[PDB]
Amino acid sequence: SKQALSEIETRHSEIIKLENSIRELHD
Amino acid sequence: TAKCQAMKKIFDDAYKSQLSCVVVDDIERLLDYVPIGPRFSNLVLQALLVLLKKAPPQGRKLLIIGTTSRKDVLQEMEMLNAF
Amino acid sequence: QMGCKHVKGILLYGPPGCGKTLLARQIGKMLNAREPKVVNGPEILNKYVGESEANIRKLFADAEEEQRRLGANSGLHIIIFDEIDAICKQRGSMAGSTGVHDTVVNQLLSKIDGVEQLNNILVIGMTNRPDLIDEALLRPGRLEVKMEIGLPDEKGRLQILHIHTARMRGHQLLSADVDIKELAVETKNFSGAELEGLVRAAQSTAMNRHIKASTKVEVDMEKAESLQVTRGDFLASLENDIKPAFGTNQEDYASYIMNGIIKWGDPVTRVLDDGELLVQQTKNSDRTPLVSVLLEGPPHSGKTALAAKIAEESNFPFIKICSPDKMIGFSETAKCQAMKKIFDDAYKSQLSCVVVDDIERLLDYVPIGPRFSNLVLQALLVLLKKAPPQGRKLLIIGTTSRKDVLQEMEMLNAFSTTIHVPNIATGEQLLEALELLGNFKDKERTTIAQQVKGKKVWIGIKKLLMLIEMSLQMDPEYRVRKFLALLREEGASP
Amino acid sequence: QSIINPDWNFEKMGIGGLDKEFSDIFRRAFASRVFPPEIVEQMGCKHVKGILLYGPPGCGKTLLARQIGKMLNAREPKVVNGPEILNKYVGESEANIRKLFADAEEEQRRLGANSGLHIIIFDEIDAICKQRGSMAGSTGVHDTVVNQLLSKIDGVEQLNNILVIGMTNRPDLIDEALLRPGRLEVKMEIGLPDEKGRLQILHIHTA
Amino acid sequence: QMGCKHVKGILLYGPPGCGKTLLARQIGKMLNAREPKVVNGPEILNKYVGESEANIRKLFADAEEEQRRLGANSGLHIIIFDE
Amino acid sequence: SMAEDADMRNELEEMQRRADQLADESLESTRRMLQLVEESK
Ligand SMILES: Nc1ncnc2c1ncn2[C@@H]1O[C@H](COP(=O)(O)OP(=O)(O)OP(=O)(O)O)[C@@H](O)[C@H]1O
Ligand SMILES: Nc1ncnc2c1ncn2[C@@H]1O[C@H](COP(=O)(O)OP(=O)(O)OP(=O)(O)O)[C@@H](O)[C@H]1O
Ligand SMILES: Nc1ncnc2c1ncn2[C@@H]1O[C@H](COP(=O)(O)OP(=O)(O)OP(=O)(O)O)[C@@H](O)[C@H]1O
Ligand SMILES: Nc1ncnc2c1ncn2[C@@H]1O[C@H](COP(=O)(O)OP(=O)(O)OP(=O)(O)O)[C@@H](O)[C@H]1O
Repeated sequence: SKQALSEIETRHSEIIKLENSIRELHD
Repeated sequence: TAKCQAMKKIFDDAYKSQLSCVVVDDIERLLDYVPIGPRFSNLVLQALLVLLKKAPPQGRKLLIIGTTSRKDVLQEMEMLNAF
Repeated sequence: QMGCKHVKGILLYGPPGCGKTLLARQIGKMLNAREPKVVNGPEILNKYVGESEANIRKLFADAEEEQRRLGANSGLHIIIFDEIDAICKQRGSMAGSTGVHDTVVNQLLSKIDGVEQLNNILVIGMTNRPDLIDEALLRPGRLEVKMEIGLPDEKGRLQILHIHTARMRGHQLLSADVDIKELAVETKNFSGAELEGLVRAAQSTAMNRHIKASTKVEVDMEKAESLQVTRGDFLASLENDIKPAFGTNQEDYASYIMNGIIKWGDPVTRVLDDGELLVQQTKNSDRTPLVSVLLEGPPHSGKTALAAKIAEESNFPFIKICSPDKMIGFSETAKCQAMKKIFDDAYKSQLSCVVVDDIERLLDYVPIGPRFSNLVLQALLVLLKKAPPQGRKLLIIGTTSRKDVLQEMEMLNAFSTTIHVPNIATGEQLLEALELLGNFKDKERTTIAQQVKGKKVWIGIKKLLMLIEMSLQMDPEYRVRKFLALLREEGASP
Repeated sequence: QSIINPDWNFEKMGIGGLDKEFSDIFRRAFASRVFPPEIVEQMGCKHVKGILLYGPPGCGKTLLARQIGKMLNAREPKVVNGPEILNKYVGESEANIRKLFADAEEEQRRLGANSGLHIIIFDEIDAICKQRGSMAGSTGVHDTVVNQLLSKIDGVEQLNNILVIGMTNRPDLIDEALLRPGRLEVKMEIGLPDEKGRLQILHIHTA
Repeated sequence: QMGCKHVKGILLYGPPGCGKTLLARQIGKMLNAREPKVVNGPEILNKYVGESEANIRKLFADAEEEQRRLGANSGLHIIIFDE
Repeated sequence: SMAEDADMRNELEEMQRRADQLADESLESTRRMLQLVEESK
């Protein structure tokens, strides 16, 4: 449903930030 | 059949009570009759003759009164011997 | 060594309150295997698409895995399906009602026996309508044997009561003045549930007697310990509480025989003797599986009452009476249907006896023209000569008040014998009837005798009863005069 | 624990002219549940779980139903107003009906024999319960509902704290399978009172 | 003190053109209470199962809530089942 | 004699929106996180 997929995108929103933080630590 | 059912409804509803009286007026006008012919409906006559000899459920009483203005015509149809 | 397959299906069905669930629960308890699976009606249907067959897969999932795990030496599984008519309706008519049933039935069809041959499952089915079960499924491999439960008889009935009363006997609660055989004799045409109902109903009133309350809810406790179901309990109970679910083949006899029978002379005895002779003949013969007798007599002579008595004398299992009283307002075709049906039922039992009363009033006969229903007449004539199936018998007794009219339609030749019902002819018999009825006293019995002896009399019994009733409404000092005047006024007869 | 409210008086329920019917119903239904249990234990009887009322309009059936409900010293009865269980979706009417018996089943499982009483009032039961195989016009849910109710009322499982009361104006149209013993035994016919009844009726209302 | 209950029904009928709707609207306006609802013949029928009954039930919800909340000082509501 | 109206069969709940590529994208990021975390050791 529209609300469910909006929530799923909201959940996915944090994945990019976590990935950037980990790449920062790798560097 | 409408006449038959409308009469059956009353004759059944009166059974429910304990004791009751019923009136049937203008018998000859109830079943169509005209000196020409003669012509009349058989079904109503048979229904009346059946109902006139049906005792109610045990322990219940009934009185039936009828009014007519042509005795000989009723005598011909053998109905006068049922009263 | 026989290398033969196994059956996995049996269909249980019948009228309500026979014990189908009892068999299902005990059969499952009897067989030693995994715990029985119970499907409580249409509990599998779901709104989501595709989950319906998912539950069926879940139900069969355990069996497949265990069967693969163990091979030919795996155990046997049992599934009990309740009210299969709910799901397996009649969607063979292309569509159903919801778009979720055809797939369910097909899925089960393939699952039970499809590409994979499963032989470690048993399906038990209970229903109430054989038609709703599809024919395709009930084929060899899935359901190849069926059963048709019915109602118990007096023999088994004794067992049915003996199993429930046992605990009362064991606890010494049953008063020793109770006979099971007598109870079983009276209770005829009952069903399974009804019988338990009788036990509870009868125990109920005795239960109530000990408890004294209504305005304040208190238990006496003084008589509680002292109790024992009585014989009167059952009687009163059924009389006013339980009614058989299939009516009663024997209708309200009090409707017809409202005064029993009084022997005013020889002719009644002769009639009864002939009735016994005929019923006996039809009882012990084979070359003539069918017989018939026609009653004839003046009007108001009591033909129907005697006919009922004669029929009641025979102990035939099936006795039914068809009269116009029930058919009021029926068209010229419905009467044919009812006539066909009753004679259809009479074909089932080994021995039967049917009574047709007031023939002429069943044909709508009126002497103006005259008129009558030809179709009914034919439906009657054809049925009087239709021999029943092999190894059965029948007996038909008819009544009429017009001997000539039946001759005119050329129907008296179909019947095999005729009987004449006479009427009061001699005043001496009149006095005998009055004496037996005991409604007038000696001085009155003499006073009348001086008049009746003068000449002859001719009157039916029913009319005389009406006259007596009307007479007894006058003043005591004039009753006799009124009675004599009434008789003379109506006494003009050959 | 007593089954009846101690502060209950027959004269206070405001009924008139139906003394015999009330006495008969009390004898048939609650007689077994009021006597001390031991007697029942040796007797080994199974309570009755059904009452049906029917009569012409304006006789007082709803009053009897409400007074019976209030009389019991137990939980508040659950009322179902006419055919209010039907739902657009498939598989919801049956779920709603089953939800009605959930608490009784829970109590039976938990406390077993010693359980309270739960009542259900199928007001205007004629609307939902009819003879199977008649209304076949896109009957998405009706026969399934009646079959589910038949199964739930008395199935493989057994209960001892369920009581079903039904009021109807057309006795002859209900399913025979629902009239069997053990499901709906007590059947009472409410009729018009007599002079004495009229007297009591007019005395109660003007006190 | 009199221990009575207020009437909750009215009905009207007659030949066309006699002033029925006018009387209905006037009586509806005569009360200093909420605005009367309206239903113009079969305006509560629906195709989805059971929605018609839900539509009918929705009408009485406000009155039931008012009664259970405020008791004997509750307000007054009206309805018009025209045709 | 005109076949009267019929009640709408029912409702068959079925909902599908935009999940496929949104969660495939979600995945492609986690895989890279795993690879980097492995590389650090
Ligand atoms: N032949 C019988 N002997 C003893 N008890 C019986 C018999 N037939 C029915 N009963 C009793 O009837 C009670 C209720 O009816 P029962 O469950 O047997 O009917 P059914 O038609 O098989 O069931 P259902 O309506 O659920 O399909 C059962 O508790 C059982 O005790
Ligand atoms: N010994 C008897 N024989 C016959 N009938 C008797 C006798 N004693 C009393 N009766 C009364 O005779 C009545 C006769 O019943 P009924 O009127 O049905 O018979 P019928 O005279 O053959 O019929 P119909 O009314 O067509 O003339 C019965 O109700 C019974 O009460
Ligand atoms: N025996 C009675 N004693 C006192 N009041 C009674 C009695 N019977 C009926 N009434 C009055 O009748 C009113 C309506 O009763 P009820 O709602 O039970 O009617 P019903 O005819 O059974 O119902 P329905 O209209 O649904 O067929 C009750 O409010 C009560 O005032
Ligand atoms: N006594 C009256 N005084 C004034 N106008 C009246 C009166 N009675 C009716 N009317 C008129 O009635 C008109 C409205 O039509 P009305 O409601 O009377 O029709 P109706 O009787 O409801 O018809 P239908 O049979 O279709 O329901 C208004 O124009 C109003 O003026």
